[PDB]
Amino acid sequence: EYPTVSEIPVGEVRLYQIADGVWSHIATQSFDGAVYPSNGLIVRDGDELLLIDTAWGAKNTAALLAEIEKQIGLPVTRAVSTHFHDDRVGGVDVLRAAGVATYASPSTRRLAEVEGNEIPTHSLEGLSSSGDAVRFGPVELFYPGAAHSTDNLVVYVPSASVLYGGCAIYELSRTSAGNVADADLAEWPTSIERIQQHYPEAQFVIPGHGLPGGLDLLKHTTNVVKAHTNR
Ligand SMILES: O=C(O)c1nccn1C1CCC1
Ligand SMILES: [Zn+2]
Ligand SMILES: [Zn+2]
Ligand SMILES: [Zn+2]
Repeated sequence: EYPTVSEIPVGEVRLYQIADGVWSHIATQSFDGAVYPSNGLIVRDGDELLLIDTAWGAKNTAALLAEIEKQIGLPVTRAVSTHFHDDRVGGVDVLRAAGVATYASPSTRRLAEVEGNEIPTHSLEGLSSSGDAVRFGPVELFYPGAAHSTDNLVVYVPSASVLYGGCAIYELSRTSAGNVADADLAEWPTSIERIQQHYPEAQFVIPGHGLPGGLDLLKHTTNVVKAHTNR
């Protein structure tokens, strides 16, 4: 089964193989008095690995690299952070020191610098307008518009029909909004509609935090965001 928040100690990282050459990575972090799970993605790219998002902190991200070496044994050569918050760029310095080329959109890099978060080194061009898509090796990167943050990207793995929604997509067990301080609530449903229209074939949808599902996670997130909008 998919590992849940209460069975991962803070500091440990679990890997979940979704398909040949596609994994999620799952870590936990304590925030504001609670413990949260957090997901990212690993995609095999020939003899190398592409990493999507850190494991939420330098300590977790070091453990992430250790678990990848243990369970996969291929080198992580590039990493993409899907927005500027610490569950996505926290650990970029660890990755850079290990020889990983770290990437984010110019928007994410700008917002990380303002916030004082770690800044991925390389820039992802071609993603500044809502609906923009670019290929990045074995994945497609998609900017759906502002949602959880103004810079959030989603990631699609065509070989496996895996859609990583990042923090713009909520797991089912989350029925209230949570951290929307940086969100565009007015645009978030429209941005989710763009995801649906661009990846209607997705079979395996991974939220930023918690259990994967199908495309029903998009409807779920829209429902939850609209309820927050109305209260
Ligand atoms: O909503 C998120 O994407 C997130 N990431 C880290 C922490 N959070 C919030 C705060 C309650 C869940
Ligand atoms: Zn965030
Ligand atoms: Zn998050
Ligand atoms: Zn729901």
